[PDB]
Amino acid sequence: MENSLNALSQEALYKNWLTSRCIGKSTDSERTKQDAFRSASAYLELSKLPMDAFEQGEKLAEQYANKNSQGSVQGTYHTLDCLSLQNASEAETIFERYSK
Amino acid sequence: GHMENSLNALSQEALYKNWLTSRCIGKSTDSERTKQDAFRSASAYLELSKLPMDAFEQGEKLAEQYANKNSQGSVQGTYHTLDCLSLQNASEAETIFERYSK
Repeated sequence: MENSLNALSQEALYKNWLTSRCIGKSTDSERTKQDAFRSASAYLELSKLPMDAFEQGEKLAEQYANKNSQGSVQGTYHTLDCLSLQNASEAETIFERYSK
Repeated sequence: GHMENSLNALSQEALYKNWLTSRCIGKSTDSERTKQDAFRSASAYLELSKLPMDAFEQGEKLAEQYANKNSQGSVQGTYHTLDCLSLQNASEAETIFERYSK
């Protein structure tokens, strides 16, 4: 696990941290929330980014947790909102600001 | 409409990987609400995929096995969220994708 995590780029660790945080902040389930948050903590430990990437990323993760996208078909799409952080330009611009 | 407008610029591979992760989240969670959310999400990605259905029957297997991976972290508890996100960078996800695109 330590092995697979060490294979990830810094951009991937960050995106995974963002998605994980968003899942935890959106989910109804305390079980799932603490799974999501434990998972976010694992990515965070390996990041070489400074703390402000994560203070700014947390607000983005929360904004995506609350986006409440509606699709054709009634119901929540939080999983989709949270996964969109894998490829969202807002996530990439915070990452770019703090990585070089 | 706007959701698909928003997914239409995503690559076929990124659509497939998000479907995988979404299925994996749904299968691993013990909350029926999180499960239905994840499954509804998965279907949105499915809708824009041009892959044959064999890619999704093979991918479902992969997703359920990642949902049952049960990695242990340095803290006590499940890491299903991390196991499902690992499908975004898994060799297997990419090779299955390639096998059914061309």
